[PDB]
Amino acid sequence: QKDVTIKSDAPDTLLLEKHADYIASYGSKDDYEYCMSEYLRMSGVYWGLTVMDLMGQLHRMNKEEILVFIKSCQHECGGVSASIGHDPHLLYTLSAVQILTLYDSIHVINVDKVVAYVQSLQKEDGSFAGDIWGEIDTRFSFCAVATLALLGKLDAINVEKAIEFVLSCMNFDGGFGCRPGSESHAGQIYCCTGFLAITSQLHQVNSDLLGWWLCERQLPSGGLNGRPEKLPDVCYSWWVLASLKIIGRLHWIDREKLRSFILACQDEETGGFADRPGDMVDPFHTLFGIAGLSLLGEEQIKPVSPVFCMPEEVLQRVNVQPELV
Amino acid sequence: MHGRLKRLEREQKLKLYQSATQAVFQKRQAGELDESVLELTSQILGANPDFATLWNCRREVLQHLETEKSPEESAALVKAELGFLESCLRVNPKSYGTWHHRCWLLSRLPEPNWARELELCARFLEADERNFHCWDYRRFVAAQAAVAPAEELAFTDSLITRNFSNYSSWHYRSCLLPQLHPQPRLPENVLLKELELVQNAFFTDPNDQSAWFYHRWLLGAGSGRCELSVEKSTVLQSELESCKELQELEPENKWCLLTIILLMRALDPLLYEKETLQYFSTLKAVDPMRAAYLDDLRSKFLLENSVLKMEYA
Ligand SMILES: [Ca+2]
Ligand SMILES: [Zn+2]
Repeated sequence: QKDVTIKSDAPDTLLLEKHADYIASYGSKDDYEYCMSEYLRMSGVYWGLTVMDLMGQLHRMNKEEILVFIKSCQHECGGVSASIGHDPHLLYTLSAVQILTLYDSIHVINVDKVVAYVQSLQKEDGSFAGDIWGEIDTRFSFCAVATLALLGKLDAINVEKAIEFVLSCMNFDGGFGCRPGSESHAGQIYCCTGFLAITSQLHQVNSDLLGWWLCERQLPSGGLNGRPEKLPDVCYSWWVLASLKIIGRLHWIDREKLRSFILACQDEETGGFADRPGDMVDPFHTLFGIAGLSLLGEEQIKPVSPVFCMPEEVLQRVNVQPELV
Repeated sequence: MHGRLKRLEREQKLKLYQSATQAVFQKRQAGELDESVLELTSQILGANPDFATLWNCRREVLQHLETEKSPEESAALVKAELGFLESCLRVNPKSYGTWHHRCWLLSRLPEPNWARELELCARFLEADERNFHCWDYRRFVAAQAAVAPAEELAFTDSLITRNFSNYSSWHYRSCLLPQLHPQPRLPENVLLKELELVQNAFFTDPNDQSAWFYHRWLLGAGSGRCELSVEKSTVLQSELESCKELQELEPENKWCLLTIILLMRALDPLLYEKETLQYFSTLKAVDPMRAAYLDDLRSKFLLENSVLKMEYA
């Protein structure tokens, strides 16, 4: 019932060259939202670079500059921070490793230390804390195994205990939440199915039940929400679709309706995508719009891994391609 | 960021944020772990609660001051911290950092007023019954205070009857019921009481997708068919006819059509084969976005039917 209605002058074509221009210029124009989002800069860099690579435009960003920035974000404990002077966290450790993987530049950082850092954050029940202050979230289970998979070091953690924690987070509706007892949400479902793909445990997911819950995310507008009774948001065209793809149920979505919703979220003047038609654009939604379209089979965009949200050609290069359902 | 609809004061707020951020980091490198810090970060965390490093700084400061202050001074500090947290949650109740810092803080106190924390929860949940950060915190508080599964079940009932937006309260019930059961999926008498509670909900508001999701789980949580008791059989047949009535009143309602198919499965797959197939065609016409799912569901049931007929003597 809660839905957007798309206006009839909404973009209905993919504006690839504008999106590359928007990203290539981003953080160049003291900008307010730039300044203010410094706490997630490393992930912001990952979003920009990955989308540029999916569009074949990676070369237009600054490799040398980014490698030095990453190197300067690794702390003595081995963890990576969002930006210089900020504190290390598993979120930004994953983003940095994803970036270095895109650039085939992994030994820009100390890999042994990243591994020891991730290892140190695992708790007795198999969960992962995000950092030393102990916040537990299935988001961090995914960051840990995704980081380690990309580095070839999955054996460094207690995998069975990790699987057991994640499965304890599975709910009556087939979905997953942040912690045991937490309500299902597409973002968490993405993290947990991504985790179960990497660790080879997708047979423990009820694909028909979860797939149903996921495809019921699609509203009459064609857009997807993250949980029942919420507004659609273009980034759920990543969280929900990637999960559906991982569990073999991507065809349970109406693909043309979602595609029309994603394209309507483009800003035809500035480029970029907003969370919903007519809102302000940002690089986060630009990546997830474009990545969503790639999952739907868009020819102008490179195939994207539903597990790692990176070009599949990159993961083929490092030989890390989990089997999906 | 989200929900941002398509200057001068913005440039002044930024220069103040930058200067204070600047100042906190210098103070931190200098090892100045003091109340001025707390003052500086309060100015930033208020508007910008996802700046995690500044929560870490507050923690480093509070940790340090616990050593080099008296107990009464330390107690005054934690009370100030609790007030600050509450004012942050009023402006932004959906920040991971704020809720986590509140838990960190409460976990290290000896003795926290947990009943006060449960009441904070009830207030935030009146404002937004779907706020998952607040339900997570409530589960945290209930565990720390050893609140019984039966008390929380009583809390969920008030929430489902007083208004809709019930997905989070039904979810909570699905976790609580197995607990006061417990077992090593639901006993029949418990299940029957829940079927009655959920069926009230969906005839009160047939729109109301949360009760239908919960009801589908209840239909699978039984000892099953055919160990169908005469009471459960009767209950499910009466649900079937009530859904058919609702179908007349609301012919565009996809949830009641799906539920009819599901109930027929629960009752007798082969006996209702013809009606089941009829219902799929009506459903696909009513919910065409789900056509692919519905064809796959129907294929699964038709395969199950084939297996049921091959089991014949
Ligand atoms: Ca370049
Ligand atoms: Zn979004």
